[PDB]
Amino acid sequence: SNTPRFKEYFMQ
Amino acid sequence: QPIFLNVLEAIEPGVVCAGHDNNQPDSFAALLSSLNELGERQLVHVVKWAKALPGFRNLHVDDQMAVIQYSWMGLMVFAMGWRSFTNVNSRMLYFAPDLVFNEYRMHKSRMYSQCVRMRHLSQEFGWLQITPQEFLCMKALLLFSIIPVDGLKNQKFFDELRMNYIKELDRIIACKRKNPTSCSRRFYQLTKLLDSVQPIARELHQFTFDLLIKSHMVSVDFPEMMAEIISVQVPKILSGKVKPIYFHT
Ligand SMILES: C[C@]12CCC(=O)C[C@@H]1CC[C@@H]1[C@@H]2CC[C@]2(C)[C@@H](O)CC[C@@H]12
Repeated sequence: SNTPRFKEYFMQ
Repeated sequence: QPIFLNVLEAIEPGVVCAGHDNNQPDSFAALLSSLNELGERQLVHVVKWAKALPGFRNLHVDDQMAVIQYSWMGLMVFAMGWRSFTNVNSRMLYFAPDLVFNEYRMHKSRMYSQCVRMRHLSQEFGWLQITPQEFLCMKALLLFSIIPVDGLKNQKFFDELRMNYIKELDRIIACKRKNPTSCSRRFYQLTKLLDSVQPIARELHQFTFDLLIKSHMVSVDFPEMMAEIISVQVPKILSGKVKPIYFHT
């Protein structure tokens, strides 16, 4: 993913 | 039924502070660094709000993330305009309780023209006598108003959801109106207002992109998620790969 930080927060 | 509106009112984000030190001078660096921090803080609430919207989870998870990353600017500007209207009668821009823009800050922020447009948007809530219910439904629809020209992972699910939110806006209008001609006039007005958010968001997309590229040279700080989304998704909007969905030509 190009947005690993956003994805990590979203997936939590 | 009031179910849909009950939900929208229930999930509406509360007050969010920017953490701005109002004792420091109104410099470009200080103001924009605080606006960026406010953006990160509000982004967190947009994520939680969105995930709690009726039918949102029906979208493919990658599309869920994508629409939030494309529409956050419009969503936040629209909500800020409402706060400004209700708090300071659209007199100043009420970004946060601790970050209210006056004419001086509009100038120092170097986006005076964009602030002027945002103030115009804020005033529209007053001129059109927008109700809290109309505001809530319009804001929800903004989340579904910008997509890739080539489409989402599961475009059909998105098209169905968007249609249902337009349906809900139509219902909120027909709620207190017997005459169909008046409903048509109101719907025209609201869709025109919704469309007007996009050109403003576009100017802000351009501004924040250019700012991120030269942030190191102007001492402006960008939080992690903001820098991420602005360098990955915003350029897709500026290059035309992702476009807003307008009601009118
Ligand atoms: C969305 C925010 C922050 C949340 C809000 O109330 C609206 C406001 C509109 C201007 C944005 C700002 C976030 C940070 C940005 C994107 C700056 O980099 C330039 C334009 C700013």
